[PDB]
Amino acid sequence: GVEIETISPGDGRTFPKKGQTCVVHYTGMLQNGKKFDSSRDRNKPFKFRIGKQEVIKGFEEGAAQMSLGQRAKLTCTPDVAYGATGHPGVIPPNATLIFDVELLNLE
Amino acid sequence: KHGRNHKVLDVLCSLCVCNGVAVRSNQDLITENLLPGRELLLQTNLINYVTSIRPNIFVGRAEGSTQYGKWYFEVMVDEVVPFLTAQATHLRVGWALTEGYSPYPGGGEGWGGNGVGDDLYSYGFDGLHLWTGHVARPVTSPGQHLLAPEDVVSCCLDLSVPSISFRINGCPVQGVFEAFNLDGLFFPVVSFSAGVKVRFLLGGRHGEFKFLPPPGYAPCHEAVLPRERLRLEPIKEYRREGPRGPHLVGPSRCLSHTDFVPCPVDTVQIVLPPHLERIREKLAENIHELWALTRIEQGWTYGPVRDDNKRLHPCLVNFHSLPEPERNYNLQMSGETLKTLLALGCHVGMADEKAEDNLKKTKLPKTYMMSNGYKPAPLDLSHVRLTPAQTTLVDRLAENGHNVWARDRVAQGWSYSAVQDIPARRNPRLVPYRLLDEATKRSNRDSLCQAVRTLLGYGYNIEPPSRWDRVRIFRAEKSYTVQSGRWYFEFEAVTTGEMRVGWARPELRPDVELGADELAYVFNGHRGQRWHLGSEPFGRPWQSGDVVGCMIDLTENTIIFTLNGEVLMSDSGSETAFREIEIGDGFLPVCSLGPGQVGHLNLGQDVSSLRFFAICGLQEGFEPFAINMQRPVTTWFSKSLPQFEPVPPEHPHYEVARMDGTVDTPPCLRLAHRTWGSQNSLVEMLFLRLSLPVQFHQHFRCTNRDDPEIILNTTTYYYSVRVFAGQEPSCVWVGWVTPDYHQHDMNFDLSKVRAVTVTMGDEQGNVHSSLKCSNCYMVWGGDFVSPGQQGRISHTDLVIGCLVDLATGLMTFTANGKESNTFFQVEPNTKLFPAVFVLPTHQNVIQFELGKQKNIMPLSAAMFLSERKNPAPQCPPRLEVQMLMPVSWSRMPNHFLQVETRRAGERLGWAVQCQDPLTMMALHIPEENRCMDILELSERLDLQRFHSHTLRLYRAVCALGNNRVAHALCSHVDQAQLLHALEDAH
Amino acid sequence: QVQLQESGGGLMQAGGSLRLSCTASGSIFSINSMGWYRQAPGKQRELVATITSGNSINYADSVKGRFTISRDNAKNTVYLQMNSLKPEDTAVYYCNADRVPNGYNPWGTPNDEYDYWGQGTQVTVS
Amino acid sequence: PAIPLEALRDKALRMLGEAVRDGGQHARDPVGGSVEFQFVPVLKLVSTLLVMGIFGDEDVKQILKMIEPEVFTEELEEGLLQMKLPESVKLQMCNLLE
Repeated sequence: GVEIETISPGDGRTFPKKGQTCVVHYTGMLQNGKKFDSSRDRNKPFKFRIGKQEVIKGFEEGAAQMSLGQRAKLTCTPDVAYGATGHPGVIPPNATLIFDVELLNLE
Repeated sequence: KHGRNHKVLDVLCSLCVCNGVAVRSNQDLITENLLPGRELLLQTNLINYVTSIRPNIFVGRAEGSTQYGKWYFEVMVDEVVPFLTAQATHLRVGWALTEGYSPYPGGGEGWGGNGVGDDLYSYGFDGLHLWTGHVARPVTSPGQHLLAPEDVVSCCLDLSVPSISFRINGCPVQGVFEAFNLDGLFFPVVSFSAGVKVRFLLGGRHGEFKFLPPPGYAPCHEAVLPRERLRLEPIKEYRREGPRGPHLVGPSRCLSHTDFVPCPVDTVQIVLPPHLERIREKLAENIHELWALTRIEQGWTYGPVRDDNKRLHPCLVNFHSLPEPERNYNLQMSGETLKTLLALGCHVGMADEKAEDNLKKTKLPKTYMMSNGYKPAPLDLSHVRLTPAQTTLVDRLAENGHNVWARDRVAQGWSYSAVQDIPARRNPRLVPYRLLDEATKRSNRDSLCQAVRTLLGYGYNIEPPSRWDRVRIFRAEKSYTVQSGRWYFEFEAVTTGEMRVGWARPELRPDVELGADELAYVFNGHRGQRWHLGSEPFGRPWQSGDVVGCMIDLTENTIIFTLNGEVLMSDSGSETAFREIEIGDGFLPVCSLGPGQVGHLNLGQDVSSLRFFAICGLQEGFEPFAINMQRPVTTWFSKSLPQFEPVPPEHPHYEVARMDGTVDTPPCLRLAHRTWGSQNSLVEMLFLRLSLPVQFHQHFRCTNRDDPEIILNTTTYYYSVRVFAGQEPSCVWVGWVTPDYHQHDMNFDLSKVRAVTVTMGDEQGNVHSSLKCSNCYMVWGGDFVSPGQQGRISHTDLVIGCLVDLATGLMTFTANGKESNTFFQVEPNTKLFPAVFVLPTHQNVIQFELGKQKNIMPLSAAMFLSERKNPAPQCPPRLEVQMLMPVSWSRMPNHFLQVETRRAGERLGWAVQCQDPLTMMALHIPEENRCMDILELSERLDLQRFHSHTLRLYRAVCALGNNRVAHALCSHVDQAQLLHALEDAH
Repeated sequence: QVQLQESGGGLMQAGGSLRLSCTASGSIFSINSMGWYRQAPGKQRELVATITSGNSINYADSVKGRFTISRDNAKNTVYLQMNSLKPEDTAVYYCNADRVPNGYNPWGTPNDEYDYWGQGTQVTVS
Repeated sequence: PAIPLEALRDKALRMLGEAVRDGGQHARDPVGGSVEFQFVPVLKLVSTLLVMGIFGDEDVKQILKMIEPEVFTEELEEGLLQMKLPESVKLQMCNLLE
């Protein structure tokens, strides 16, 4: 149950396909306020194409659900992402994940 | 359980690697059981500096305050480069209390720097959600965006019913603050961090209101003080850029709400002595007609056909042509001035003779009048001057009269305004007398100056007969402690005042006055006294721009101060200030600035900047301090922010004792006042709080020998405080505190607690949430105790239990089994510490019983995860009582944000822009929810040791090709953090 | 404390009688030289004649028409007759009571502004 | 885990250069509180990157001139061998020479 929140509006026009690459600069973040994946401070426009399940399905659905250039908060359920200590050490068991996702380009 | 000690980290490291062979099972188990919690190992994340700038528009509410009860302003953004350094651009607009908002650069609570909205004194808006008490409250707005370029944020504050409302581009922001305390003067404030250009639309001359203010809301430009010209400055600064260099600036003085209340000295309460008529007539005769003396044949020549009503402002009638009932008001007037003199303690002198003996009736040839002939009715009485005691005396006469008038105008309903609006009951002159401009002051007091010098001519020459935040100590780092040689460092006095300067030992206490103890050797240049474990006159008082030399020579064990290249001789004539000084630990440059004081701490970074050095110090053999030091010398300033720190075992007055294992008495930490009823007895309000918190659950679900099944199903916890016999329950306050409680109030009570109710908004206007936030959820013990109980000799030993419940977020208090009506309901993910704020009135004061109740698990099972299902009360060494220490040291950041503030235009308004991004690495203590600087560990060696062994544990657990563990560790230690730590030289 | 209840204000045409009453209710202090600052709509308070304690009529800027102003000594009500109504006479009449005598002020700004200025009534006049 | 190798390489070279220059000026406030803690981490990182082979030929020339401008040149000096060093820094630099 990924929860969409519109932090900053974007295009509202161009939305991802199954089979479109998205470069995202996200800020993975826990419920309590502890980040676990700062692709922006790692300078990683993480490239992933929608619909191939390489990404946790909550985050992928949220990215396809958002539009290009729209900064949004994804509240991904632990069921929909990392049910049991996904990447142990990084993610506590059964914790909701907050991702600050924006689409740099829709390729 | 036991606490943070590096030996357990040593054990954990030894678990991983054995003789160059990695144990994968242990390396995985330590990771899985330690890293995900993030509650025991110190975390480091890089954050951005946040700087706040206010328009110094201080407005407030009080009983009789001249300030208006409604204000409104705007701030609109010109440019924002969001996410400039891979972090949220901190942009927040709102109000803030002048007493409590201390956004010191660096450090701060939470996981980042603090702006307007990260404390319960400041209330801000990020454009998407409201901010108060360092938590985000999502609100409903049409925009649903963070404040972007070409966007206007309107903000209004209503004091009569406390409410701060926001508006985005003319669309009301659903959800407003309410019920916030009015103690102090609110001011507009924006926090901009870096890469932000904004401008203040204050209305009138200072900018334009792009959107019309709501009705009844006065513009904020109508609140600038008459004596003060509008400007934009930081809220409080310990360092200000200057021509010579960084000018250290002491604490500033801000107007309190009590200042704007005009309480005068009552004059009609006192009766007049039988001398009333004698002085009254003589004082009244001249004052009847001084204005005539100044206006006949110089203003508009009077005509008897009319009565001062058609260009006939003066008048010359000693027979009082105006009606006599109207005229004798002037006699009763001079009588009233006599009453005011009596209220100020002025008697009947008769020091001189009658002034009519030397009366010089001054009728100029130019001055003449038809009616009643041409005669100088006012009594000139030759000439007479004014003694300076009498000038200050007539100054307070004018002060009292103006305060009477201002109180009367406030009773009518008048309020202060920069632009006068008589129909709206607004004018610029009812601000209190010390707040009046000097021209208004002298225009008030000129006539009474003439009258009082007439009184002196008659002969009536009768005279009218700690906060730990007024000194700021700036000292060098303990790393630069010198133990040999000869050192020289200048200190320039930009503002003359109480600015002690000298050399301090590295164990200098933060709140102790600089030089009061043996830990410092300082010079007070305001009155000219050297201080070390006392005071003694020495040298001479300085002036503005004077530099003190501040040389030590430990070869000769002496200290010398020179003023402007001249050695300050002592009272005995010796050149050296202090003699026979042991080296000890070492010496450090130090200076304590008083209130409103500016000093340039010119260390010897470059001799070219070091003036007067060749005059005194290059010849004598004194090396400049930090001569070869490539990086600037790092300083430490007294933060003056109350922080909860562990009670020292060697505390001269307070003792904490641990009793446990008793069959009936549970484990318990009691407080004892060691020296009570002695020569040095401290009855100060002691703020005590347990070290570890009881965190509340993330989601607030609806969920005789005790029942074990209920024990395992229990989500409530019990904790009692027993007040000892002879201790007054009226001085105790038992409950819980949030991790951001910073209030060292010496007369604390339940109405001084921070409490803001964020009432969420709906499109129709009806309330949605109305959720309350408070700083400390406590209940007074005087409420529990029955009124009339005196002496406390009954030895009741009342226990106050705090039945908290984490599944519902609800706490209820009890006393001796009697349920109390005081109930509290708080937010999820809130950390409450047990705490009692007690004023000691007995040898034994209070005791924290960490016990349990029927079908209720003890607080050990709440704090400690390892004892989650353990129902037996216990207290490991980590759980200790901590006192609220007033002042602690704080590292001064090497670099500060360069903010350019200037009036863009007559209609554009004042503008603030910052474009230089500054980042720092923050050392976050998880259980206390506060982040220090990672460079601040250079002096806190215990945390330095623990963090170094934590990093060593990380390296040992990822060693020998643990790629999975290395990936797990990359989350805790990011690439940006690693690169910043690599590049960081401090 | 000395609040001045100015009453009347009924709409009459030019030449209609308008005797209005300003009840100066309050302390005896700051009651003399009290005047009706009739603030014309959007155009500022012109002072009607200033009568002191004892009915000392002193003509002021707005004495255009009839302006019979007389204060009852005991009732402490100013009766101002406005039979000769003029288009210039329409205003919110705002009586203020002060303690400074008219054209006779040995004080300065504090008592010059020390007047219990009460609320008037909108005398709309054709 | 991947961190930009070229960026880390350039940062390491510039950091070693500024450390060598600061040691040449022999200031009384070394990075980390002492000349050891100033040099041994940087030298160890340079040795690790060099043995990994990330540094290019021009970077190798820069490090060789850094260690010895007179001995290693392709044509003050502040030779990293020339300056007096503590034992740990000597060990790391022996690893580099190895």
